[PDB]
Amino acid sequence: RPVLRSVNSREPSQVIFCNRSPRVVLPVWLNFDGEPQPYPTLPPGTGRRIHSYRGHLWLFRDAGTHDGLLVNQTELFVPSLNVDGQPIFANITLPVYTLKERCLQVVRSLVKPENYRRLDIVRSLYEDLEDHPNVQKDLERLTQERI
Amino acid sequence: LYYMAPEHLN
Amino acid sequence: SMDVFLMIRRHKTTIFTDAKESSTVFELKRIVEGILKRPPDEQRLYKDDQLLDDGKTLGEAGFTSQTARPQAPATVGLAFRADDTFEALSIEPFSSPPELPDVMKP
Amino acid sequence: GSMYVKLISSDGHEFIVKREHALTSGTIKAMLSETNEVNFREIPSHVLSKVCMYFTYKVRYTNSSTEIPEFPIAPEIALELLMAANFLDC
Repeated sequence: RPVLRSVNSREPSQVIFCNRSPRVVLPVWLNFDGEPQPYPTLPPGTGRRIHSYRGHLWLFRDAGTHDGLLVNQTELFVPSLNVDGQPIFANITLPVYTLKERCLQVVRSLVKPENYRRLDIVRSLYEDLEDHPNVQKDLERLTQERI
Repeated sequence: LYYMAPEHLN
Repeated sequence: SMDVFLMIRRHKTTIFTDAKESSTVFELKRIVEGILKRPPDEQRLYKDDQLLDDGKTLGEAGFTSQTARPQAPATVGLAFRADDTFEALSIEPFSSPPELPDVMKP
Repeated sequence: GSMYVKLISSDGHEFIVKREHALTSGTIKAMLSETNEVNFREIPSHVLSKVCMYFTYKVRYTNSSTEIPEFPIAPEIALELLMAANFLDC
């Protein structure tokens, strides 16, 4: 059974998703079988109350492009015990992307995929452009790292 | 089995 | 909040550096001095075409956290003295990008 | 091993940046092992200036608890900046 998955704790944890990024954020919940399940998106600079649970796993992505985002400065978010009944913050931010990855984001936003190969670049960068960021590949990378 | 997924019930 | 990010430009030279909003023009000339080996009494610093007074803070001169950011640093013009006489401020422009490809026109 | 280093573009513009900042490029870090100038015959000044802004941005915001702003890249410079980033490995 998949390593990265929420546990069925049945222990409520009040959370507030706080989008501190300029992107439209897609919160993605890993269900009890490790399958990613999307929750409604958050406009930039907005926040939202969630009823989640102890030991559930979340990650967060640009809704339009699936660029990775950070939550409390890391890849994954796990709601904890509500200490003194106070909700937990999930602060969603931009990472410091590599200059390369950031250039790829901008070129992707301007060029339709059918036309990537009509740009005057070397072979390796076409591949790079085509290899869109992807939740499923991120989970496989995280699982491998966690072994 | 009694699965409770997160809600936007909030 | 406190830090301001600058490009000090003269001719074909561009220095990337930071300093505090509270620090002075003269203190900035000292920073230039360490890099370009010319004393403060042989520099003039400019915001646009305006010669900056040595005693003024950078924030007073219009460089602030809001305006002089890491990813979009503010330009400070530099001109040197030439034994007797100060040269005119002259900043050589950067190169021009090619015409945007049709495939990149939104 | 000086505090600052000089990066020169293909069109002759000189950029003086903190050594630490320049080391954000694996490529520049290799070239500096020990010299002080580094010549980039493939990178024009309008690209190399942006690369230096990226070095500032990276050093300022990596490992900050603060909100990070988007690194802006104008449409006109994207392709060339992408090639540069790929060569510089940053």
